[PDB]
Amino acid sequence: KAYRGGHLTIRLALGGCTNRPFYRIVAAHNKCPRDGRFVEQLGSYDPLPNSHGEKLVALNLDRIRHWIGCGAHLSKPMEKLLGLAGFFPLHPMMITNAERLRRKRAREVLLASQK
Amino acid sequence: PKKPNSANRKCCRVRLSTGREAVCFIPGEGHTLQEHQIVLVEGGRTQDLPGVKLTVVRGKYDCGHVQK
Amino acid sequence: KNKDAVRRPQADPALLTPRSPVVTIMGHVDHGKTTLLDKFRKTGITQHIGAFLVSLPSGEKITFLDTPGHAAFSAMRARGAQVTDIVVLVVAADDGVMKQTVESIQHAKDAQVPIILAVNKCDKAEADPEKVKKELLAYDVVCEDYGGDVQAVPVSALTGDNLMALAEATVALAEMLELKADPNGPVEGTVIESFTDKGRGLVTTAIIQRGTLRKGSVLVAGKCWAKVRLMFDENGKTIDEAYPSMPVGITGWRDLPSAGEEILEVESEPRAREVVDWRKYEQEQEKGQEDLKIIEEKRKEHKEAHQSNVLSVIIKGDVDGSVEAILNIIDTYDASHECELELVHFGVGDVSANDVNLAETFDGVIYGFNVNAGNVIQQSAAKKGVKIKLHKIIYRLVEDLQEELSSRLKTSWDPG
RNA sequence: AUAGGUUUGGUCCUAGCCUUUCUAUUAGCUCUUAGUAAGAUUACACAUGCAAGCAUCCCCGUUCCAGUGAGUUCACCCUCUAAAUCACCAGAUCAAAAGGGACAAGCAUCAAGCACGCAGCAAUGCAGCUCAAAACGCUUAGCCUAGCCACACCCCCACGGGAAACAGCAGUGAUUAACCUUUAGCAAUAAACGAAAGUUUAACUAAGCUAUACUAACCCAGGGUUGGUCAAUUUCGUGCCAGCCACCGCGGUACAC
RNA sequence: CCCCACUAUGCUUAGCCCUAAACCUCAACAGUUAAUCAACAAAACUGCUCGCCAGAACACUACGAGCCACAGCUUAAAACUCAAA
RNA sequence: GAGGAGACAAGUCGUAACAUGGUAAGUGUACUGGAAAGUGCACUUGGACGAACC
Ligand SMILES: Nc1nc2c(ncn2[C@@H]2O[C@H](COP(=O)(O)OP(=O)(O)OP(=O)(O)O)[C@@H](O)[C@H]2O)c(=O)[nH]1
Ligand SMILES: [Mg+2]
Ligand SMILES: [Mg+2]
Ligand SMILES: [Mg+2]
Ligand SMILES: [Mg+2]
Ligand SMILES: [Mg+2]
Ligand SMILES: [Mg+2]
Ligand SMILES: [Mg+2]
Ligand SMILES: [Mg+2]
Ligand SMILES: [Mg+2]
Ligand SMILES: [Mg+2]
Ligand SMILES: [Mg+2]
Ligand SMILES: [Mg+2]
Ligand SMILES: [Mg+2]
Ligand SMILES: [Mg+2]
Ligand SMILES: [Mg+2]
Ligand SMILES: [Mg+2]
Ligand SMILES: [Mg+2]
Ligand SMILES: [Mg+2]
Repeated sequence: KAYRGGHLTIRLALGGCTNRPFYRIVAAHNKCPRDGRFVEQLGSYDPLPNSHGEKLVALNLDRIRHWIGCGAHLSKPMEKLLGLAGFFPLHPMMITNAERLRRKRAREVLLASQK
Repeated sequence: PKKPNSANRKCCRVRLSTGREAVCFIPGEGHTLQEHQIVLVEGGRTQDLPGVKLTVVRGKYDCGHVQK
Repeated sequence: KNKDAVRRPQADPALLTPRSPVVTIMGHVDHGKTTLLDKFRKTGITQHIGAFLVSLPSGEKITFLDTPGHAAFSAMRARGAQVTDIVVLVVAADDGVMKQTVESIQHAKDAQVPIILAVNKCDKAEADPEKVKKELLAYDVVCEDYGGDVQAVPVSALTGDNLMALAEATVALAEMLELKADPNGPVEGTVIESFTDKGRGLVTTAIIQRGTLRKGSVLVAGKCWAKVRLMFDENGKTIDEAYPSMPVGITGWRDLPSAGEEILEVESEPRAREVVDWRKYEQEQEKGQEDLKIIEEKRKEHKEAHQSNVLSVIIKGDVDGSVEAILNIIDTYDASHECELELVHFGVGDVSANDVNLAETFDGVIYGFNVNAGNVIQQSAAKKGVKIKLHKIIYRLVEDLQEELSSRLKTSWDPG
């Protein structure tokens, strides 16, 4: 389908079954469907803890670098995954959400102590 | 029925949904298919009748099941 | 295993709660019942039994069932009498007590419903309410004037005179009756009319009698079931609830229930489907017994042996009540000897390709009562030689039917 | 195919038909639970509700997602090179238009098409080009499925006209053997927007209905068949009638009704 | 069917017609007689090529097409039917 | 409307075919006839001529 405009994006395509999410890190044209045609599958991501309490993420770092060079954008979840991986800096929103969680738990603890 | 079989097979002329007029053999011991009644008709030729290449599906629309 | 869903046992005295009254305005043709209803609602032949939830100046709410007065709609009048709990008969003293007036009186007697006489057109000359009451004496409606219980109210629906007294009398009789019903639990009601809207599917205008109806309920009536999809009023505005004695139009009907059928709420869609299957099986057993007797007769005959002027008619109506009325008029045919009348197919809705095909197959005529036939249907009918006859009035359609019968021959059948 | 039944008075050969297997739709009869998957027959007509916003005004998007299969050798390879991304450029990626090649099925009782070619800068000249190795023509079909092509009410297009558009989600009438909710939230991923917190999204997610299927369970089993092919019948009733059969066949006082 | 008479016709000329059990029902070319070969018939095969065939009947048919053919010839289907032929 | 085919299905007139089917059968073609079919010309054996001489 001849798309006007658009641009490559490295993003998560949701596969899996109901109640069982699973993501394929695919470098795809942004206008293309979420789970549709993709230029290249750069990795995978299982968001459910496995028997060892792990969320397995596989990042084809070489091709990810090649596509970032070739001019592909990064969706926010992919940016946060890379930030956790240390391939990127931690996302400003990850940091701010961590601080928000710290403040929220602090309020909860303070109220529990008071009551 | 064609020889050697001998009987009086019950049949009905019906105008199918496709606009065609066909002859459907009515199975079962006894029926009450009167004129203007709506029936469902499936394939399967009655072997002893030449040209009667359909059968009324019992229990559907106005063709009640065979009384025991 | 019997899976039928039956009406719940009569409500407990503690569970009982006051409810509105249900009033049917019966009477013979053109005695101003429609005018009286319009005046009460603050807003030339009736052909539909219409339910309206009116609010009186006192703040009370009353459900009025305006019924047709024509002789043809005896079924409609009987259904209205059965469903209602008060019959505000309307009689024009100038015209006097008539055949349909007496019919309504008998229906009220059967239903065991208090009757209130409203003398209509009392403004006009020659109006003799005393004579009206006298004549009613013969038909057992003993007005309070002649030492009785029936309240007679002189009114002039056109001029709106004494209607306040009529409403006051109705409210007083309602309070005396002390009508109450359980507002909670599975809903119970009766279908007042059923039809097919090209937008809203199969709809049924019913009157609730118990419990409260709400979107998402599962109802069963006759061989039909529904998941209540849209509850609407006379003006179509959606209503979130339908308390007892509330007229409500319910959408979401998988099949078009017969008029007057009982509607009962069941637990779930699978339970409703089980109930419908069981009822269809019961009907199948009954028809099977009939067919078994006929077949046994035929088979005995066969074993012992072994030892034209016909009018085919398709009927299409706007509502099931209208279709039933036309069917009764047809069944009153008695001149089969000179010409036979055959009813190929009856239904509710605009003339359809299936109706046209039946007409073509049986050389029939389509009679559409208050229904349309799109240009596509008209073109197909012209192509196939079918004749469509769209009538908006029952007696006009009956006249046309008689004319066709004579053309086939005048026809000896008198509708009466 | 590991094949079987069937031509005949009988054998052999050829041969069609049917059986056995596996799926899918519909129908009859019947049905307990849980998880998942899939789900109008119709390019016929649509009530109603929603489905595209974002954002310090401009811009950007609403050309995407979603849908249907009417039409149908526009999909794949190469050449060239637009638009878009790479904060600017860089060449890199992506991929249009254009040009070259490849590209469904049947009908030859569709065998001729009738300008379908070339040269010249131009003027103009030559009379050529396709075709029995299937041209031209008719009918049918969405395809080669991480998805792709095509259509977007019809007039191929859409200035213009017909007319007032659900082939977006839910739903409806008609139609067919064929028939899912007129649910909830953007919490996750995707998209749009913004510098951003964030907002929006009938995409999607999580639910609703359906034995259509797979898995698991069930302490309440129905359906079909019982002459042979083909697992499997006791006694009655009927008596070439009623009836039964996928093929061979049965029923004239029955392991076939 | 047997007997008699006689005509078109069989003959010559100039055109048409283009069908046969036109059959040796056995295609052309090259080659072998070795391990045979359903039956019968005129033994069985190998290589290569062209034409043709794919249940029976409808059917040397209808339509379409071509033809000096006008009750014709060539090509030639389908629908219904059967479990055989 | 009429024809053609098929099937169903008992009749009517003959006995054309299967035996040398009582005139051997049939192909093409022509004329003729209720009807199969008859005859004319050529062709085939998918018939025979009894297989030493007599
Ligand atoms: N003079 C007078 N006329 C009245 C009065 N009330 C009603 N009418 C008229 O009397 C007639 C009553 O007929 P409707 O009630 O409309 O109809 P109907 O009784 O169903 O009769 P059908 O529909 O023909 O069966 C109408 O013309 C009214 O307007 C009244 O009080 N006085
Ligand atoms: Mg009235
Ligand atoms: Mg089923
Ligand atoms: Mg198509
Ligand atoms: Mg042809
Ligand atoms: Mg549309
Ligand atoms: Mg268009
Ligand atoms: Mg929709
Ligand atoms: Mg519908
Ligand atoms: Mg289905
Ligand atoms: Mg016996
Ligand atoms: Mg020869
Ligand atoms: Mg010939
Ligand atoms: Mg011919
Ligand atoms: Mg011809
Ligand atoms: Mg003979
Ligand atoms: Mg002979
Ligand atoms: Mg001869
Ligand atoms: Mg002769």
